[PDB]
Amino acid sequence: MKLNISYPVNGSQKTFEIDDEHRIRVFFDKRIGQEVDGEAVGDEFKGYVFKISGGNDKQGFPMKQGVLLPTRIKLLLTKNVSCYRPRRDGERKRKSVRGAIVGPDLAVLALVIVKKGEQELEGLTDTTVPKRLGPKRANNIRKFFGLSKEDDVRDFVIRREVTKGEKTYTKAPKIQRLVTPQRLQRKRHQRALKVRNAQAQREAAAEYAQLLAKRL
Amino acid sequence: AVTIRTRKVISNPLLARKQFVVDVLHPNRANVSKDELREKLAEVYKAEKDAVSVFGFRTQFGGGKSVGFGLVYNSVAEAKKFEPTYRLVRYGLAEKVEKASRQQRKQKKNRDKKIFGTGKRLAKKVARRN
Amino acid sequence: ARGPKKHLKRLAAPHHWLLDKLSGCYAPRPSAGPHKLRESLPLIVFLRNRLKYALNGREVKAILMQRHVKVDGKVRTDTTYPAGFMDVITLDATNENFRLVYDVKGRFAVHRITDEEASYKLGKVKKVQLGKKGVPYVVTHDGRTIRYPDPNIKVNDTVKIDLASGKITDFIKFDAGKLVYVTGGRNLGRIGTIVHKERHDGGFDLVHIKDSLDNTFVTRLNNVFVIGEQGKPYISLPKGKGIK
Amino acid sequence: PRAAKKRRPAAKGKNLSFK
Amino acid sequence: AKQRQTTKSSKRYRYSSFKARIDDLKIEPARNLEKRVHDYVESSHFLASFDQWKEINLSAKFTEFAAEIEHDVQTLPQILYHDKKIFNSLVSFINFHDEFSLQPLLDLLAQFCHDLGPDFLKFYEEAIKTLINLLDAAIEFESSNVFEWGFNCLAYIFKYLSKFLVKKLVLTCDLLIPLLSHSKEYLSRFSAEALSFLVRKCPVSNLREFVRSVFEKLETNLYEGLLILFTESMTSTQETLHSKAKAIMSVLLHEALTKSSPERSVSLLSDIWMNISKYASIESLLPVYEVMYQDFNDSLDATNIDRILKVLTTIVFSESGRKIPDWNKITILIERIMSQLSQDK
RNA sequence: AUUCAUAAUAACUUUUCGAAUCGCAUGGCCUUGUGCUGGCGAUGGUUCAUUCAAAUUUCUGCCCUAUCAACUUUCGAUGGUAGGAUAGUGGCCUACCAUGGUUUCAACGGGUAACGGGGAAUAAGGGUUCGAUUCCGGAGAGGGAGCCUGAGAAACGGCUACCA
RNA sequence: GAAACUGCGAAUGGCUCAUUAAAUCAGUUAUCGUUUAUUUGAUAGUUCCUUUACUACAUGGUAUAACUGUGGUAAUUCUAGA
Ligand SMILES: [Mg+2]
Ligand SMILES: [Mg+2]
Ligand SMILES: [Mg+2]
Ligand SMILES: [Mg+2]
Ligand SMILES: [Mg+2]
Ligand SMILES: [Mg+2]
Ligand SMILES: [Mg+2]
Ligand SMILES: [Mg+2]
Ligand SMILES: [Mg+2]
Ligand SMILES: [Mg+2]
Ligand SMILES: [Mg+2]
Ligand SMILES: [Mg+2]
Ligand SMILES: [Mg+2]
Ligand SMILES: [Mg+2]
Ligand SMILES: [Mg+2]
Ligand SMILES: [Mg+2]
Repeated sequence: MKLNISYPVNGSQKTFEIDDEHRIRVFFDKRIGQEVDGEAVGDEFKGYVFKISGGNDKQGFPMKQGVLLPTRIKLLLTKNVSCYRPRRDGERKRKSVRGAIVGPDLAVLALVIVKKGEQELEGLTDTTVPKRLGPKRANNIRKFFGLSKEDDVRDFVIRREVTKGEKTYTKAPKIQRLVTPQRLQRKRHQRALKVRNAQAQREAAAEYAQLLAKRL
Repeated sequence: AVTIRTRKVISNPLLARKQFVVDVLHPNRANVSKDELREKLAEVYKAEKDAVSVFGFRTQFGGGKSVGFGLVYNSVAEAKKFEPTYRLVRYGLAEKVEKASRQQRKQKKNRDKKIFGTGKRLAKKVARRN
Repeated sequence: ARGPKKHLKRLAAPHHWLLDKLSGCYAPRPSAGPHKLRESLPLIVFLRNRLKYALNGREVKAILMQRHVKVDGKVRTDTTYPAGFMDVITLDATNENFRLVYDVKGRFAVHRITDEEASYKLGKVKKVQLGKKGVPYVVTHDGRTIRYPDPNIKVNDTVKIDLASGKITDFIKFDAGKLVYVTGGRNLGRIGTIVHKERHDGGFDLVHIKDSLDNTFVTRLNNVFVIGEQGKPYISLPKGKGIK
Repeated sequence: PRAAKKRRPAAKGKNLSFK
Repeated sequence: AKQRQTTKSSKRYRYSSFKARIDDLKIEPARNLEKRVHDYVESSHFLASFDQWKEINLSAKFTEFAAEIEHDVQTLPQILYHDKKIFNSLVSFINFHDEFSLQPLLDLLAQFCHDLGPDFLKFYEEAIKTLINLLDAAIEFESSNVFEWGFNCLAYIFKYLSKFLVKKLVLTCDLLIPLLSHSKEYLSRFSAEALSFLVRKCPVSNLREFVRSVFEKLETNLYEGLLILFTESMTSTQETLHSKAKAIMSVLLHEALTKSSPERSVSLLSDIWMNISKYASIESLLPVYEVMYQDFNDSLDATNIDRILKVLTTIVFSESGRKIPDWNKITILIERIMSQLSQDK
């Protein structure tokens, strides 16, 4: 069976095709979340540790955590679950899903490198993939660059260069949750509005009391 | 000769225009083109032809007279702002927007509904698969 | 039905709007607002089928989005906003101020008023109760909740409301000899002085009204609206003075 | 209080001939 | 803020802030090519426009104004005989500052001046004062339409009274100093454009008196306003300059280089040159270039040695060097300065 | 007409709410600080009222049939009380109680090529027949059953099983 | 300004008359027997209360889509891992 191995520290990932059935047997009977040693898999993986993350069967149905069976079953999936994306709000669908027990009837098994072995795999350890996006909130930028409070995030926003033909310019994100004079103005306005409302209510109450005093 | 009379003239500062009923007497003539009436009401009210619109002309039975509705906007910009798009197209103030027939647009809408996201990932996946 | 309806057939629409039966298949459904559906005039009908300032619905929408129309001193942009009885509609651009008062025929009439008269409206006191923190308040026929009212104000009396501040300037008690406008039933639109209020416990009270022309008629209390003292109404009345 | 006085129409009909 | 609405959306109706309208607005009535009611007249311009406005506008104030003055504007002799009462009523109603009625009144005020031009001169001082108060009043209630009407009324008066105002252009400028020097940028900008039309119409001899006065004022915001005034006068159409631009620059250059004029004037000329350098293409600047070089050669002197340098530095820097035609002239010039100062310059 | 509106005392809560939101614009105070203050709107938020509504509900009114005379009640039928459930009244359900409820003024059962009404035709009047069908209201989405979402659905151009 | 998240709507509209004989429905009552998105009008300064060892000039992932990249299935408005 094919193995889709992923190294999250580098962000890399690559597939390996399998023929010999002994390594596959070492994969048999394990469960999602469990760990296996690479040396039992093969020499190329000596010293590694692989965590089982998921996979698909010969019919394309994926595996699901939480179901402890070696065979497919039809489960009623709902919002916020794996193997399902509700088309309409409140929609629940009964879909076939493979169990979480590894078996011979699996097409591909997805593995994550917990620990690196002696040898370095050509396509995973030696290669890297940079993060697609940078921080956007002010506090996230401060944490990323370790800025002090006195420092302003405005100067430390990550900028990406874009070159269209001969033209060339920088693009940067719009900071969210930034402290700006407009926010202070809004807060001050809200407080003043509350105070004014309270004062007007007191004046109205006093006027009504005076009217009653007149009547009595 | 041919005569035009405007009656029931109502000033509409809400839409910034003048709306009236146009009566055209045209003895010994089939009928009168809208563009001529626009030119001439423009000359009358001392406004641009672009600011004058006319519609709903129906020739009285037996011929010799026609009746319809006319609008004269305070400014050409106001007319461009408030007039219907199709009437602007009739007078050439606006260009007809070219679009596919309703069936084609609806079929395209359904096809785009079937696809989730940008779809480039689907394209590369199918390219690899075949 | 499985929820609130959102369409209105022209034949099902109120008669007094005078909507052409052949113009289309649907009529404007008044949106929720101060006045009930059947006793309201949506702004689209008023602007199009009464004043004729707009020739179609899109023109009415364009007029409203320009913020040229004010209802009771407030700008409204809803085409189907339910304007109703004793509502003040102001068009500054045309220098026009209208008050919605039914005619003798029983339909809303295009009644022009001066700015001074437009500065206020009249509201029938539908309810008087103590709110939270023991603050008295009055609810009028137009859904206005007015706090700190005069104690003498009771149900069925009429309060003169200043539009700018939304406060009670004066009030008129419900009593015999007071001038009254009928807002319901077949006598809708008539004007007359009260003669007697027949009170039936657990049932609908009946009021006898006498017109200037000496004719008498009996109407349910719910259709009664006090508008002033005999010969001295607090609002300019339409042509005909609610006779016949 | 008296109602606002009606305003005489601001606009009036108008005519020409040609040809 | 950083980027304007350069790319327009498909929407037919779009919100525009008051500031946004003001920025796009430009006072130049002659540029507008829509038909003007007053172009067609049977008795007088005032009556022609007065009849039209009665039928469009229905405001409370304008209707009252029409009733008072309807009987006295039927014929041109009637207007001339009753000019005093008509002007007072026009000023009285404009003072109410009612937005619903300003547009007809302001339009009629301009056309009123059209009917009796020379006789409007006795009304000239009061008309400008009333407009200035209205525009100052216009600041508090934001309406770009009001500003357009007011300044267009001001521009029209200058157009009709062009001959008389030009003879005393300094006097007309004196009235508009509060506008030209006002804190708001756009009020000075608009007033500059209206006065710019008079400047381009001014004879060279009268212009030299005018430039001497304004520079004498230089020695708040008057510096910015004058910069807009002169640059607008010189600029006529895209990548091109007004025919009178060469005469204006020579008059400006001579006064600036004169020892009596303050140094601030030379700075203005530097700013004036920079603006026109971008606005105009190469070709339109050739006549303007030649007059600079000749005047610099003629007026080179020890007293003005610094000033010719300060202007010359502006020439070489403006848009880098792309707009300067043939550069041996500067090398010949800079040789003359060193032959005849401030080291830093 | 009330244990109503409202208020107060003592505690209670996997317990809420009481603006960490957005557009346009840059006015006013000064001790001159990126100090203090400040305009027009949008969107939210507790409670009350109003409006669009919904669910129950009082009284009267349906074609043929007596060669259908007794029916309902064991497995709720009638009522009492207490609880549960419900948005809420209520045998709606549960536990214990009594034996009740309808009927020759036609109950109950059977048929209906029975959705009801505004209306249509005929007739001199009384009547007789039609009304799926432009409006109002009820029910259904091949047949049963159960559900998530949401203010509002037992939804079906939403979901799950079974029957075909 | 594509895509996606969020909010709203999709319970309206349209069609048919299967079931239904005090049922629906017509007229007429009640909610002092209850829910009500939305519209409209009102409505909320709690000063203080020891670890002030203190963010309000404004807090976290206790987090993900769109997106990058590696895949399964013959197949679907199927989807897994990182
Ligand atoms: Mg959603
Ligand atoms: Mg009652
Ligand atoms: Mg109970
Ligand atoms: Mg039991
Ligand atoms: Mg049937
Ligand atoms: Mg029927
Ligand atoms: Mg129906
Ligand atoms: Mg249904
Ligand atoms: Mg079928
Ligand atoms: Mg169903
Ligand atoms: Mg279907
Ligand atoms: Mg449906
Ligand atoms: Mg039966
Ligand atoms: Mg019944
Ligand atoms: Mg909504
Ligand atoms: Mg992930």
